[PDB]
Amino acid sequence: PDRPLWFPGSTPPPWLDGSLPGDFGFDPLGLGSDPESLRWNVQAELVHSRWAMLGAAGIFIPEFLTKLGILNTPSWYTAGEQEYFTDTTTLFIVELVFIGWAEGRRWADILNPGCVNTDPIFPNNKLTGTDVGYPGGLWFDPLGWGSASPQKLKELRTKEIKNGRLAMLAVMGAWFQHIYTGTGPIDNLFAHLADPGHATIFAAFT
Amino acid sequence: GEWLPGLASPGYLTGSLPGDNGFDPLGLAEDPENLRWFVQAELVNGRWAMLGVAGMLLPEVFTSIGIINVPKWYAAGKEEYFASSSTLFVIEFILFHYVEIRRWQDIKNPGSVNQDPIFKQYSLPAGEVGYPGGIFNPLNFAPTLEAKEKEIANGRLAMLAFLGFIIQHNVTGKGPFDNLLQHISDPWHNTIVQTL
Amino acid sequence: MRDLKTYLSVAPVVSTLWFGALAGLLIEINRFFPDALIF
Amino acid sequence: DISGLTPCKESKQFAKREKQALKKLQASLKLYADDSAPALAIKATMEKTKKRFDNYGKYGLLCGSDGLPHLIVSGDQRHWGEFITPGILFLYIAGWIGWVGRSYLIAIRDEKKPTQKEIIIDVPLASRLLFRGFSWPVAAYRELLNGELVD
Ligand SMILES: CC(/C=C/C=C(C)/C=C/[C@@]12O[C@]1(C)C[C@@H](O)CC2(C)C)=C\C=C\C=C(C)\C=C\C=C(C)\C=C\[C@@]12O[C@]1(C)C[C@@H](O)CC2(C)C
Ligand SMILES: CC(/C=C/C=C(C)/C=C/[C@@]12O[C@]1(C)C[C@@H](O)CC2(C)C)=C\C=C\C=C(C)\C=C\C=C(C)\C=C\[C@@]12O[C@]1(C)C[C@@H](O)CC2(C)C
Ligand SMILES: CCCCCCCS[C@@H]1O[C@H](CO)[C@@H](O)[C@H](O)[C@H]1O
Repeated sequence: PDRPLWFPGSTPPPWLDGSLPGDFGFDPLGLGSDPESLRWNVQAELVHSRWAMLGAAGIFIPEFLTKLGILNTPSWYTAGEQEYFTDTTTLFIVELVFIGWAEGRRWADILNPGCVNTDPIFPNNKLTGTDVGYPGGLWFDPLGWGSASPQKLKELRTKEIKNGRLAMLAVMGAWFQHIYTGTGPIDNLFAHLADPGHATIFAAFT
Repeated sequence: GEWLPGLASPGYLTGSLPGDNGFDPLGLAEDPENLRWFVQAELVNGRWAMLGVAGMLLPEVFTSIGIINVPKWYAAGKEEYFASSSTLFVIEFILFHYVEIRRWQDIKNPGSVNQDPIFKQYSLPAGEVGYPGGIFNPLNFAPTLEAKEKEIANGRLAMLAFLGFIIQHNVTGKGPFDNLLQHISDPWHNTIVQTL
Repeated sequence: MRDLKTYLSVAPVVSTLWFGALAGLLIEINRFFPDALIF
Repeated sequence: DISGLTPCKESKQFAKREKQALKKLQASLKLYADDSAPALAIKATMEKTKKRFDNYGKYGLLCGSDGLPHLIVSGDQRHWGEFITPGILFLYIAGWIGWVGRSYLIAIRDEKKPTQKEIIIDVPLASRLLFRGFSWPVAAYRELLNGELVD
């Protein structure tokens, strides 16, 4: 009810109480006005956040080590168009069945909170996640950091979601930058650090 | 049984049938009589699929290990027999006409067909539709629920396996066991991806 | 938003999207398997 | 062959049509730089053309004295693709559509305002009834025998 907003001096929408991690009253199109839509959008923002964090780390960490003498991995933008031990389509099929399983059980979880907490083979192992989007258990929370006081959960999930936003924007940034400049993101970072006055986006468009 | 945990099983699948895993997303068995006919059809297609698949894979395996030289299933009909395929077809058609009409009458009316029309002395004990028993069960095994759902399980597996055999032969042009061997050879370079 | 979804479910919009999808499908099929007179 | 027709792979006029077509395309192609887009387009038309004629020849089509593919729909087994098969496919799809629509109309028949869901489509309902069409022959066949098809 009392929280900093994205647009100081504005009234947050009725459906955004502030009980949700990352609530800053931003939904000017009302895309989360309906409870079910808001909920589904929460899950979607979660998975988007985590995939984009994994991705941002996955393109910025290696590219930064590649610029040094530590690694020699090729550009993230062209890492897909190359060949591997098997064709990329086989890898894609395996990815589809595995990730298909995981996303399947997660989908069943979103549509029915309880039904997918137990291991079909060994009924001994279960997940200790209370609310959806946070599976827990030994596999997804071995350090037990997933279960704590509502304050700590609020804080941690807010950190998670924020690093998620930053990551999404970062990955999109990487894509568009490699489209425009034609070089790695680190090269862009160093170019901008070298001359922030001219070496920007207008160094190619104007 | 839950084919899709956790999707609610349809109301007409109350688990009072062997093999009930609540799988009927298109609602084909919404009608009771439809469910009966489809149970029978699943049993029959399943059993014929088990027999057929066994007769397709097993002779090929024994040929591979050099036990007996047996021609593959898709090249077995070509002009090798004494009575020719046409006569064989007439015979087959007749005997199957009789047998299948008989079973059909059993499905339409359970207690109506059980005794030998020639030697009326011999008869089949009143059992379940689709599970005749009597002379069909000389070893007197118990038709338990477990055995039934095992039958249906192996039946479904064998049906899918038959579809697999058909498509695989259609694509590769070799036997199913041959395809299996080539898959064992180099798994990551010998799949449906490379064959198409 | 629910009202907007309801509007998107109205007959002419539903028809535009449905026939749009169909047009796209038939176009792509006729691009990949062109000049089909048999099958 | 059938109806006094000659096979397209053996038809002279068929080949002459392909010839004149390709030659027209090339006669138009002469005016453009080989690397330019018009050139690549016309060439694409040429390749598509010869691939078309070759495919028609391969498919076992019969040609008239005009040099054009004529179709055999009598049920002749050498030409089931010329009507029988695509006919079966059509019937399957049309039956699918009709059966799904029927399902939808029946589903909303017992409601407060049925006409509403006829001008504003219940997309969840429609998506639920969408795939039921896949088994339309089986579903309709059973309804036929049951007496749920007509009144
Ligand atoms: C930008 C983005 C979304 C932006 C959406 C915004 C701002 C929407 C805002 C709004 O809706 C709200 C909030 C509220 C509404 O009222 C107002 C509007 C404004 C309408 C998502 C990106 C999301 C981006 C994601 C999820 C990216 C994931 C990337 C991955 C996994 C990359 C993997 C790889 O790069 C590696 C790791 C290594 C390579 O070698 C291989 C590959 C595979 C290429
Ligand atoms: C009977 C059968 C095969 C029998 C094979 C035989 C006799 C083979 C004989 C031979 O090989 C031998 C012996 C020796 C060779 O020398 C000669 C031949 C002749 C070649 C296969 C059935 C095969 C039957 C199959 C594969 C059926 C699959 C059906 C599925 C998956 C349907 C699923 C659904 O309907 C439900 C369940 C619920 C709905 O709501 C949802 C959907 C999804 C629609
Ligand atoms: C692929 C299906 C995606 C889900 C369909 C989204 C719109 S669902 C939509 O909801 C409206 C209420 O807001 C109803 O009035 C309308 O009848 C209904 O079709």
